[PDB]
Amino acid sequence: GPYAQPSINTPLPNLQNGPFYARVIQKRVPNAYDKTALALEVGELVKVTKINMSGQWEGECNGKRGHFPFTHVRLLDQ
Repeated sequence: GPYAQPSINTPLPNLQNGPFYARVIQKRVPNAYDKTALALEVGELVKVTKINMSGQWEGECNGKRGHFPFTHVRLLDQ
């Protein structure tokens, strides 16, 4: 199965390997009180604990949580 195998496409949270990473090539530096926004910047990496269909997931970055779309991230599919 897709376990660290054919990429996350339209899947329920934690499927294959479970998480992935996504290199944020453009983000804002927000706080988790802002919705829940991931505090990270360009060139950083996140581990999106929350996986979904449309690419609008929740990231978790070494203790920061939040939710940011696929619009400006590069996924390190697992």
